[PDB]
Amino acid sequence: QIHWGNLSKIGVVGIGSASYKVMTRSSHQSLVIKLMPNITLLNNCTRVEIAEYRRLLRTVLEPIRDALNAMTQNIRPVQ
Amino acid sequence: QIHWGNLSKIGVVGIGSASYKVMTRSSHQSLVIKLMPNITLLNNCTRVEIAEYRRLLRTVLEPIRDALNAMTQNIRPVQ
Amino acid sequence: QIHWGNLSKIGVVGIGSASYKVMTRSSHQSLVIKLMPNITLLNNCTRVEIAEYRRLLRTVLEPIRDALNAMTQNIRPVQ
Amino acid sequence: GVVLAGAALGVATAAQITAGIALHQSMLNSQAIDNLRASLETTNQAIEAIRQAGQGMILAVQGVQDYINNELIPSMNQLSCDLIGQKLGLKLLRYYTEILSLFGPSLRDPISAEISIQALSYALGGDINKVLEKLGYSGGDLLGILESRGIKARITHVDTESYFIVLSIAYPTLSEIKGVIVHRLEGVSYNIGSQEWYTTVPKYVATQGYLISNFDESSCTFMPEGTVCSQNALYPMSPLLQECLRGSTKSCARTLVSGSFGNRFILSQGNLIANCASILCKCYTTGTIINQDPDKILTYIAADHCPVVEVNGVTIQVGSRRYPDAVYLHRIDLGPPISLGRLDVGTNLGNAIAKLEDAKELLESSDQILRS
Amino acid sequence: GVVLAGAALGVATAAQITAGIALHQSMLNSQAIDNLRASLETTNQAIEAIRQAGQGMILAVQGVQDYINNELIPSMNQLSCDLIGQKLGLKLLRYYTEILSLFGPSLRDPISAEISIQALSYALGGDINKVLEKLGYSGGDLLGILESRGIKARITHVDTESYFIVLSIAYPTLSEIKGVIVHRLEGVSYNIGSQEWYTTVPKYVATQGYLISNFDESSCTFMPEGTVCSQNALYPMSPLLQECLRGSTKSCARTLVSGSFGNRFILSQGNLIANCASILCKCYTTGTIINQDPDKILTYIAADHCPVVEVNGVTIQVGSRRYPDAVYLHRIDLGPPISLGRLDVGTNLGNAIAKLEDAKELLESSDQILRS
Amino acid sequence: GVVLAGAALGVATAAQITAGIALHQSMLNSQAIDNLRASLETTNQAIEAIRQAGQGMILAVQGVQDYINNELIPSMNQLSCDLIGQKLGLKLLRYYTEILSLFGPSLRDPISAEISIQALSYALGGDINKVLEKLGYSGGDLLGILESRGIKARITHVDTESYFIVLSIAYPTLSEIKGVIVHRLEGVSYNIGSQEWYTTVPKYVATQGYLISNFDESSCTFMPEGTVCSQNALYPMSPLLQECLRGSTKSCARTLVSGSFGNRFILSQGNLIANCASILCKCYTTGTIINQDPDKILTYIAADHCPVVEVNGVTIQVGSRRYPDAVYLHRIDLGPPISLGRLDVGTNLGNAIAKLEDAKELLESSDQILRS
Ligand SMILES: *[C@@H]1O[C@H](CO)[C@@H](O[C@@H]2O[C@H](CO)[C@@H](O[C@@H]3O[C@H](CO[C@H]4O[C@H](CO)[C@@H](O)[C@H](O)[C@@H]4O)[C@@H](O)[C@H](O[C@H]4O[C@H](CO)[C@@H](O)[C@H](O)[C@@H]4O)[C@@H]3O)[C@H](O)[C@H]2NC(C)=O)[C@H](O)[C@H]1NC(C)=O
Ligand SMILES: *[C@@H]1O[C@H](CO)[C@@H](O[C@@H]2O[C@H](CO)[C@@H](O[C@@H]3O[C@H](CO[C@H]4O[C@H](CO)[C@@H](O)[C@H](O)[C@@H]4O)[C@@H](O)[C@H](O[C@H]4O[C@H](CO)[C@@H](O)[C@H](O)[C@@H]4O)[C@@H]3O)[C@H](O)[C@H]2NC(C)=O)[C@H](O)[C@H]1NC(C)=O
Ligand SMILES: *[C@@H]1O[C@H](CO)[C@@H](O[C@@H]2O[C@H](CO)[C@@H](O[C@@H]3O[C@H](CO)[C@@H](O)[C@H](O)[C@@H]3O)[C@H](O)[C@H]2NC(C)=O)[C@H](O)[C@H]1NC(C)=O
Ligand SMILES: *[C@@H]1O[C@H](CO)[C@@H](O[C@@H]2O[C@H](CO)[C@@H](O[C@@H]3O[C@H](CO)[C@@H](O)[C@H](O)[C@@H]3O)[C@H](O)[C@H]2NC(C)=O)[C@H](O)[C@H]1NC(C)=O
Ligand SMILES: *[C@@H]1O[C@H](CO)[C@@H](O[C@@H]2O[C@H](CO)[C@@H](O[C@@H]3O[C@H](CO)[C@@H](O)[C@H](O)[C@@H]3O)[C@H](O)[C@H]2NC(C)=O)[C@H](O)[C@H]1NC(C)=O
Ligand SMILES: *[C@@H]1O[C@H](CO)[C@@H](O[C@@H]2O[C@H](CO)[C@@H](O[C@@H]3O[C@H](CO)[C@@H](O)[C@H](O)[C@@H]3O)[C@H](O)[C@H]2NC(C)=O)[C@H](O)[C@H]1NC(C)=O
Ligand SMILES: *[C@@H]1O[C@H](CO)[C@@H](O)[C@H](O)[C@H]1NC(C)=O
Ligand SMILES: *[C@@H]1O[C@H](CO)[C@@H](O)[C@H](O)[C@H]1NC(C)=O
Ligand SMILES: *[C@@H]1O[C@H](CO)[C@@H](O)[C@H](O)[C@H]1NC(C)=O
Repeated sequence: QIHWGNLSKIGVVGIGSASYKVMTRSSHQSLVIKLMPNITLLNNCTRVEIAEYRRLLRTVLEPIRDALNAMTQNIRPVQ
Repeated sequence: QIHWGNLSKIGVVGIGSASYKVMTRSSHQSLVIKLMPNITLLNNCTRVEIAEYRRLLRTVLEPIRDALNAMTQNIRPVQ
Repeated sequence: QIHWGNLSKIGVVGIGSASYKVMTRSSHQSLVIKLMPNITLLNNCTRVEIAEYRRLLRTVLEPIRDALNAMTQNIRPVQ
Repeated sequence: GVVLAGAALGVATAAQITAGIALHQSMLNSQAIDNLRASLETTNQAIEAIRQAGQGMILAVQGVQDYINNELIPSMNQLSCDLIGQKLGLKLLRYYTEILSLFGPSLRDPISAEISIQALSYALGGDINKVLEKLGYSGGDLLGILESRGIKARITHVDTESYFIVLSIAYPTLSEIKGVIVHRLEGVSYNIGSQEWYTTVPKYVATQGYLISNFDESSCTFMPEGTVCSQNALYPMSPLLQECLRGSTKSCARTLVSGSFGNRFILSQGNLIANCASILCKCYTTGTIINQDPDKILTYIAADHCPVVEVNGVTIQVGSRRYPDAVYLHRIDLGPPISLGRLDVGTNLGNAIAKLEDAKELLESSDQILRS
Repeated sequence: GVVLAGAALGVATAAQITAGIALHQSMLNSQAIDNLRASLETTNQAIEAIRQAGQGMILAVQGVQDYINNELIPSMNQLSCDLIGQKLGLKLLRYYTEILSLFGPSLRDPISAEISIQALSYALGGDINKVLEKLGYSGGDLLGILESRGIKARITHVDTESYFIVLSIAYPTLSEIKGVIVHRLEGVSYNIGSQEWYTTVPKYVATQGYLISNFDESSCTFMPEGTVCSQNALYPMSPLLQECLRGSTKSCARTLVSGSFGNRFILSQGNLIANCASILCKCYTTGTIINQDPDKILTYIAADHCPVVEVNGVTIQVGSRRYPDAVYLHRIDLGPPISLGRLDVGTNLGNAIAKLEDAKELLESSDQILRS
Repeated sequence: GVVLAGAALGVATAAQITAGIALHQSMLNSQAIDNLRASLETTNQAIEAIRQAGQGMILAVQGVQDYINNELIPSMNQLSCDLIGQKLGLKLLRYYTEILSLFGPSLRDPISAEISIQALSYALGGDINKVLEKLGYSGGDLLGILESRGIKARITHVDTESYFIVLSIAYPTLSEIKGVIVHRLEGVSYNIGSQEWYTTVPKYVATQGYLISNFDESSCTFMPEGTVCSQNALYPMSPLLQECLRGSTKSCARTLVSGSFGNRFILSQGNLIANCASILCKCYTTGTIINQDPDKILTYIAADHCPVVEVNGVTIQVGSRRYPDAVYLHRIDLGPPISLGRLDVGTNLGNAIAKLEDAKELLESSDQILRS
């Protein structure tokens, strides 16, 4: 119920209209991030770098796994 | 006419002044983004990758070209 | 003294409390950004590029050095 | 069917509860995780699909495998063992920095967090085009969905022993809300004497029948086939602002404009609406200057009195009359002048509340004075 | 002991004075600069410690040395001299761009500026993990300190002749402020008839005894051990908002919510607080629909009346009662309705100030009216 | 000379009109496009200048040609054909992502859009220094212009047949506005009893003779020779705030100060203005603590009473008196206390408007009261 006649008297006009569309998600897919590379053909030239890489990953992975396990333990079968 | 005397009684002081400069454009130059690389010395090793790249570029280039042509068709000689 | 009883009557609840921790600095370390790379094993292959790189660096380093020297000249021994 | 143990949980928001329960349906069971672990330890590609029995495929992405396969392995006989380790360590630490950026303490409530596919770009190897292709996400709505951050992922499993993260990703479908129209509003300044004013209205408004609502364009992409939003863009508009858009000109606030203002004319319905007191309007057909009467605030130019008009050094040919000739200022009720600066609002609100606090006793006795 | 010459300096803020005076204990003297310059020339590694005899260690970082050592030098025989120069020139120009971005005119007041270690990441070679390792910065607090940008660098010396910048970097230590609790506030909508309302409260508030203040979370990281902030997060709350949080419901503002709202129920202390007039609430134990009386605005669900409750398609088992049964609307004093949009605020404030201006003579003569 | 057909166009913004007319002047004609197309099919360099008869020079930029020339072609004889394709495909997909980011649906109106040269960095090959050099953009104003994002580009032609985009780019010239001075305002706190207060003023203000206006610094770079702005930085200041800056101290809003505050003293004209009730001020020359009288809100320290003064653990030598001795609180009119938080503003405005509409009948009937 926009009054375009009054609005144009103070310098307001419409310059375009469009429909409104929202998003709903029905199906889901699985995407896994493989954090450990295959280094078989590097003939153990990257032992020290990989070991430090795994050490750094645990400081991030462990808190998320704890948060995930905290909610999962409160979910029980309906019966 | 800032009153620095009364402003200092409530703890406001000026700590520096400068002139004001704005930008005006006199001439323009042309800059073309060449989206297709020269792959002549690469032989035929990149035929599949280039074809996918050109296909993806069209989904962006065509809407811009249509918007440009919409304006240009409304521009007529003053004659 | 948050009144949780009255806040819940209009739909406001507390969902977690935590302690507050701030930061203070006791000691400082030195970190020098070495802007000139060692190019000895590259022979004379990078003379032109290094000269242009040094020329560009001057336009940034000189204003900062002037600002640093302006403040230091006003610091005097207590005696 | 599962039940949430609220007493053990204690406190949880609606988003946490909904995301926690959905974790029972979107999470691979213990057998599928064990099967996934064995399959991951046999692949050497950056992007690869894992097929497991009668289940939807799991897309495995390794973030540094392209560099290992394309850069390090071919140079294995040429570079020393020490140099190979130094180059991979540089990429591993840079990959960790992006993992820490995305999944570290900056991530608030990982259970309920929804991460866009663009935020995952570095974790997926620096690009998402092949990931989208291998997931089957395509069509005519892909650009609109992708630009509004419609493709989102949820964390469903973190495996510390084998170092992988399982995400749940969905390609959304678009549904048009029936009867909702999003309007784009543009303004032209006007002059009251020597002062140039500008009506304050929202950039976008939404209507549904006779309802008028605000519209947030932050999560929306305006496509030629309709605006596409990944969140809810409609939020309520105050009654005073709704009065303005329904015709009450005295309910619309106005503000002063700077010296150099870009909106002093507009083309609307083939007619030119111009603040001819602040720009030079000239009729090109007859060569005469169009003067704005000081008792008018705007000029509406149509082909009846000026077929071709020069407005700002730009020559425009206008169509037939669609806006009536300008009315006098005394037939327009103008709204209150405001300043939209943050510190101008607080300065003026503080002055206003100080006056209300000084006259508190008189305002309390609103019935002891009227009934006297 | 040093003295600032204020008369010669003329004008300076407290931050410039404090940072300027600090640039006498943290700045290497003229002999240490000469030693550093000669020592820098002999190194060829990306990250190097200097060990200037009985002095604190200096960490030297060269931004493109890894590329030269790992990519260019090994391929010196294979590649032509012209190609080697072109490849290094690309990295040098990109490195210069980041130096200009960090230390150029966009840096306001270089002496007083504090630069985070993350902002220096590209200048340090694209990663900071190895720099942090060789500075000795480690521990359980590192993750929280790093994420809230607690590690700060300060410009100390710029050497134009040898092209290096000396920075002063410090690893902060954490300190609990005793008695300060940071509260996270969450809300649920409620219905007055058919309209759905929502109380406007801050996301975080801080208490110290009987004091209530606002909390700014912009520079804070919420760790399991506590909230870690790199700036001061406490700033005062207005008395009206403090009255709201102290029990006065009439002092709390409220807003209208949109059609799709995700805060229509919450789990608190084992009980479920649900709107139940804007969502469907059903008791799963008995199968009956929980109806919300129009004279009530909220529903508080406990095990005494419904051990297991289905809300919004989610089945939740609730504990014993810890919230009383909802009181009637006539027993609750509701606060003023507001709209939090910027343009809604300005439109309404302009209307309010116009009314105050149109009644200036009435309000400035309150003493005369009250006396008579 | 061209004319816009406004009847066919229907609706157009002033910015869209101006940009559309400028297309006729900045767009290469059909013959030049065909000549440019053939020239682009003979070059193999990342950056190349095209000479086209007696016309302007066109600079051609290819975004992945440095990688092909420096990385792929030299290793053509030592890598498999599939490997060469895989490596280039990684760069092509990443280049497409940046093209879509820049020229995709997120670009609202391509015709009137102005893209900065820094936003084009990846499309130009990852760096703009060589592009600027080959365009001839150099001088003493380059750093200020570049930092303000003053170098802009406009889309003028998109060629889908040969896959190239023509942009019109301009190097601006700086012009000083006569008589405009930009002032930087700095404040210190003061104590009224035990409460610490802070005057709320803009960070920057601009004056032109007797005119005072606000100053927006978002598009401005503060260079030693002046302030360089790429947009209009001047916008009006509300009359109440102009009253503050013109001497009316009662028109200046004030706010409470948190526990830790860094603006408790300042050096101005060689004198030290300090809140000595909130920090410790000691006269170093005499060893006497400087006490602030509770009937005074600030302390004005000059050499006539304390040649060398210690504040906040900093020793400062001050000059001759430039500020009078502090005046009593009862001779200063203070402004209204405000809170600048977004939610504090809405809460207090809602309370104020509720009071005004509870006295709607009283305020409207003010002439029947003043007459009686
Ligand atoms: C498009 O634009 C036009 C012009 O802006 C709008 O017309 C205005 O409409 C409003 C709302 O009706 C009018 O305001 C009302 O005017 C009535 C008549 O006022 C006479 O007396 C005053 C003297 O002070 C003259 O200035 C005026 O010209 C008239 O001669 C009053 O009766 C109203 O006051 C009372 O209204 C109702 C009573 O039922 C109650 O709310 C209160 O008692 C209130 O006091 C009110 O002031 C306004 O005058 C019109 N302006 C004009 C004609 O210039 C159109 O409404 C708008 N279109 C739409 C669809 O909204
Ligand atoms: C938790 O929440 C509850 C309910 O929200 C709060 O209870 C409210 O407390 C306030 C402050 O004590 C009460 O406000 C005062 O109530 C008095 C009640 O008297 C009658 O008022 C009308 C008259 O018919 C009836 O509707 C009402 O039921 C009472 O019979 C009023 O007299 C007061 O009026 C004030 O007016 C002006 C102030 O502008 C003064 O000049 C007057 O002297 C007087 O102070 C005032 O309104 C409020 O009524 C209570 N709400 C109820 C009972 O529903 C709790 O205080 C709160 N707990 C905490 C710890 O904060
Ligand atoms: C790292 O990558 C290597 C390859 O470079 C992986 O080894 C490969 O694993 C695959 C997957 O099982 C093997 O394919 C299988 O081969 C048998 C025939 O022997 C067939 O029955 C199966 O259907 C399947 O195709 C492949 O042979 C094997 N290749 C080699 C050279 O070993 C290896 O597992 C990875 N190692 C890790 C991640 O530690
Ligand atoms: C660039 O890098 C080279 C190395 O690639 C640097 O040369 C190195 O210089 C240092 C100090 O001058 C030498 O180390 C010293 O060696 C002597 C014994 O010769 C010893 O007494 C010292 O304790 C110290 O270890 C190092 O041997 C030398 N290396 C080589 C290969 O020459 C060079 O200085 C760097 N910078 C330039 C050229 O600007
Ligand atoms: C890709 O790049 C190659 C070069 O690597 C381009 O071939 C080059 O084409 C130009 C123009 O045709 C040749 O220059 C011309 O040379 C003649 C003398 O023969 C002279 O009359 C002209 O004024 C001009 O300088 C250039 O020699 C030629 N180079 C080679 C090695 O063939 C090729 O056109 C590009 N192909 C694409 C983009 O498809
Ligand atoms: C600089 O500051 C001083 C003091 O803050 C300003 O003096 C103030 O001037 C205003 C208006 O001239 C005075 O208000 C008037 O006061 C009288 C006396 O009651 C009354 O009849 C009027 O209705 C009105 O309220 C104000 O009292 C006065 N301040 C004090 C403390 O007496 C001075 O004007 C400022 N200078 C400039 C150039 O603005
Ligand atoms: C790593 O692999 C190599 C392959 O060359 C082989 O010696 C062995 O499996 C490992 N070597 C060491 C030293 O760990
Ligand atoms: C390129 O051509 C060769 C034969 O010349 C053949 O492998 C195929 O047609 C192409 N190969 C690739 C990898 O594209
Ligand atoms: C480097 O030295 C060689 C040998 O004299 C010379 O040919 C070349 O031009 C020099 N300069 C370079 C590569 O910049």
